[PDB]
Amino acid sequence: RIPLQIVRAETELSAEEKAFVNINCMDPLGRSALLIAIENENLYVGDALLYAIRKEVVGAVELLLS
Amino acid sequence: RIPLQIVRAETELSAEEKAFVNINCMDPLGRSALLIAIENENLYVGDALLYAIRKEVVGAVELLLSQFSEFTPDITPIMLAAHTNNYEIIKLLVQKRVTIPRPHQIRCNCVECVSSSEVDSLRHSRSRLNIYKALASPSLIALSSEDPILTAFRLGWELKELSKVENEFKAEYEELSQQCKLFAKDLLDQARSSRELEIILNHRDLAKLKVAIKYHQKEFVAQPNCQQLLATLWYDGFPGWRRKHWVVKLLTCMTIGFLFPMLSIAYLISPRSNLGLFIKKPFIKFICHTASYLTFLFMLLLASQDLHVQGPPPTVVEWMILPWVLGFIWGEIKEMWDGGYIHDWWNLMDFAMNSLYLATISLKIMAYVKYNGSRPREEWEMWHPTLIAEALFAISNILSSLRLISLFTANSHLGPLQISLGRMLLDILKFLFIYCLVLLAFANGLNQLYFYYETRAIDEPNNCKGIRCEKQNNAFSTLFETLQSLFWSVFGLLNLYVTNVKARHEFTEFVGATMFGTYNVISLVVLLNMLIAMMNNSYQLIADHADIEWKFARTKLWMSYFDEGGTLPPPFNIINADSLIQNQHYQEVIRNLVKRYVAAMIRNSK
Amino acid sequence: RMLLDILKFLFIYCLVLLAFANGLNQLYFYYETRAIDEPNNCKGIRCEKQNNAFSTLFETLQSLFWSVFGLLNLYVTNVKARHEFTEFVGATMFGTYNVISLVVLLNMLIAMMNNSYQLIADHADIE
Amino acid sequence: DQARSSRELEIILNHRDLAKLKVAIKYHQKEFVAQPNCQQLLATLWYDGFPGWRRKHWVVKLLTCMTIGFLFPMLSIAYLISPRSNLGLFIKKPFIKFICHTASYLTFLFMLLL
Amino acid sequence: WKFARTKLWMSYFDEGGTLPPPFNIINADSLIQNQHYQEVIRNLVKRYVAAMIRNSK
Ligand SMILES: Cn1c(=O)n(CCCO)c(=O)c2c1nc(Oc1cccc(OC(F)(F)F)c1)n2Cc1ccc(Cl)cc1
Ligand SMILES: Cn1c(=O)n(CCCO)c(=O)c2c1nc(Oc1cccc(OC(F)(F)F)c1)n2Cc1ccc(Cl)cc1
Repeated sequence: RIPLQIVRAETELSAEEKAFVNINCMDPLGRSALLIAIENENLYVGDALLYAIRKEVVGAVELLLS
Repeated sequence: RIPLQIVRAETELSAEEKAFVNINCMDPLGRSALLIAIENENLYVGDALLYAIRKEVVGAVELLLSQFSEFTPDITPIMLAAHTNNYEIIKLLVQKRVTIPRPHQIRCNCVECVSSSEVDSLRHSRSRLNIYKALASPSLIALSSEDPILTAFRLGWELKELSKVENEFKAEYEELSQQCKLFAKDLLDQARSSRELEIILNHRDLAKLKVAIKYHQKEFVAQPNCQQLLATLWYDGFPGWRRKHWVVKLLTCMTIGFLFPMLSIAYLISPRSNLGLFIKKPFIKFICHTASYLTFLFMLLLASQDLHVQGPPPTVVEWMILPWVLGFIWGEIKEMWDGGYIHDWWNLMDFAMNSLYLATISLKIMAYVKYNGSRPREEWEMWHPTLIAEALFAISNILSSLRLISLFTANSHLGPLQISLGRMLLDILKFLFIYCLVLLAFANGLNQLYFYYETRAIDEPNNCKGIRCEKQNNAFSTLFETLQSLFWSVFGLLNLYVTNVKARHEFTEFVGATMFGTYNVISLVVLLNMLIAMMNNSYQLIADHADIEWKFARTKLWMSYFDEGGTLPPPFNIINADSLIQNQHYQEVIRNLVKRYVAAMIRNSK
Repeated sequence: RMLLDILKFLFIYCLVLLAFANGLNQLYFYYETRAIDEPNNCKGIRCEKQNNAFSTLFETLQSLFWSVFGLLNLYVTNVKARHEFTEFVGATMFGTYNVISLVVLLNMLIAMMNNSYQLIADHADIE
Repeated sequence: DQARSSRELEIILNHRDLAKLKVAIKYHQKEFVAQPNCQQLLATLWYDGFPGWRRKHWVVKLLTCMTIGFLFPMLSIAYLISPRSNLGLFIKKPFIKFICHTASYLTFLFMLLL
Repeated sequence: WKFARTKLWMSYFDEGGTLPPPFNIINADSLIQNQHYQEVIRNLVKRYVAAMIRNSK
């Protein structure tokens, strides 16, 4: 058989952080809090402006003044 | 009328359960309660996990902790999760202990590779195809693989070799192989710097590019960033050979061409000097190897500018060619010794043009001894050694200069042609197999009618017989002569009066002219327009991949001048301390590549 | 615009022409006669009876050019001191030249011009 | 396309001897025939005595085909003097019958060239 | 091509012309067989209808 197991596994620091302690909750896909609040138009930043410019303009005016 | 009535009707046990007693109420379409609660995400199970894995992941985590099926009795949850190619479901299922049955091998004849394909042979083939469709998943290779690039190479190879052995199902194995080949390339597209592009190509010297070449990964090679890296090792001493003008390129290439005996006398008397290192850069080595082959062919054109000697001594030019010939015979011994060889169609023209030179020297020596004196050439026998050596020399002079066509892949304009014209040749060779049947049939028919009227070489004017005469005669009197007569009529070089006979019989001459005419119709109006019709369709399907195949071929032409073995042209040819850090950096690069490729493929699923 | 893809095809045909001219002249230059030994005191392939077709390189190139159009007769393969092994080899080299040039390299040019003209007729009104 | 086993693929093709494949051929059902599972079943009746004639090399195929071609008058003299023997049954497999019929037609045309 | 090769194959399956031309001139089960076919057809039609209804997306 071919045993399948996750090679080069990720880190999963805590479980209380799974339901949003650290506010910079990087998920398996590297989606922090702001990335989820930008992908869903719910209105440390890093480069969250590039993720807003690439979808639409509602929060782009918000991240441009904060 | 046609009375319509439900044949092989189903059963409807109760009416109370029509509005949901039995909780396992199978509807007409075999949809139980859980199937309806899964298709509608409302949040005895049987195989309801396979119906959840195949749509989405909300309740898949729920069913993972708690007959008529639409799935074959061999599909495993992990196999179907790999068929669907969803990253989050395959991850959830691989966190636990799941396995996949390893397929034995292409040509397996063990106890169960024969006793399973002799019971069903349908379930076996289907199970094998489903296993290979699960293994060839870009998401099951991303996670659960030490290096996903070598696994993709091996899988593409195994699946390409399986579409040939498995005569049927040839359409699914090629799409699986093209799915692996497209995954191994879309992972190299995610390199952001050049420091992490030389880590991938040098893993375990471009030691991974060679493994890509030996697996025919034409898309991994020919990737823009992989070619922009090879073009810097090629022009090792020409920084910016792409900004120059075509005249400054031509006059700089010809300047290196006219200096090949000087750059080559160094590296023999100064292997570690300034001038001695200038013929180790691959581009200069190329220009010196192809300006040494143009001195061997310009010297073959001079061998025609004292002919009654039965066995003559070698001439000046035949003394000035022998080093080239010996170097070519030697340099082809090593290459077929450092390996197997016949897959390169240029190694047959190169193995036959060196046997003819051997047969030429083996016959001009036999004729130097054993032959003393000089009699007129007008009365030599036809099988005279001096007449056969001078024929083999010309037969090999043709092949020596037909070899300059392999040098076309190096050019951006004539390379894609030479590569696209050589792929239109494998469909000509199978068309020149249909024409042989027609040639042989009509030659049999035309010789069966004309062999009674065969005259002699003396009864004919100028004492000459055959079709290479000024007045062609005896065209269909022998089979070996009928075949040549019918070959030379494709080009219009056979005159019609060869249909007549002396004792003029006007019924057999007409039948013999009608057989020749129907041959002409079949070969020059039917079988010749069909060849154009096929070449038109075969060239349209080729011009799509014409730029990837050319780059794959030019990469192999480049990689042959990167080593040090055959550095010197044929005329002068005969005169674990780091193995873990090198393996640890590759794993970090692979981690980053897989992460950003997954991120780029999830977002793009819209 | 169909002419820039012909000029790069008339570069492949030059290699074939040169290779086969080299091969056909290496075999036939011993039997070069004079302009007087021949009828009507005339030598070459522009004669009524063509002769000395493969005796010079400059003459072999013209002989192989004029065979694309069928204007070179087959009896130019013979020689006076008839050697039936060299005449057959010289006829077989001429025959393989004819196959490569008139059945292979000439249908390929049509196959390319068909594909090059379909991609051109789209922009034919803007150009 | 929905047959899951080979036991229920020979029930369909043998209904009323491949008695339904012949009805498909006589109606020009070019897609019912040429279905991968219908051809994978015919390729095992064709190579009736060559289990795995698809794993072999092309040279081992050629030299095994010409070996049967050069034995067509011996395999055919049996089945006439031994119709129920070991060697007499070797020319009832369809592939060997084919190789013997096309190596007997190549002896009639080589005799016409003579 | 496969339709033509199938007809070329089916011509060597019988026993009539087994021997090449040179030597050429020298209801008990009919109801179970019909009942199994009906079950196979029932299953095929069921799963084809299922795979065709779902596929309409
Ligand atoms: C096969 N064939 C042939 O062999 N001969 C040689 C016999 C003389 O030696 C012929 O003259 C000959 C011939 N087919 C012939 O008619 C064709 C009709 C249509 C197409 C075609 O094909 C193509 F379009 F031309 F390519 C050919 N004709 C001409 C002919 C002669 C007499 C009579 Cl009554 C009627 C027609
Ligand atoms: C290259 N070549 C050649 O040069 N000569 C001249 C020699 C006489 O001087 C030939 O007669 C000659 C020849 N190829 C020949 O068979 C072909 C088969 C298939 C295609 C083809 O190509 C095309 F479809 F026709 F275009 C040619 N034949 C005919 C022949 C002659 C003797 C024998 Cl045993 C077998 C075949």
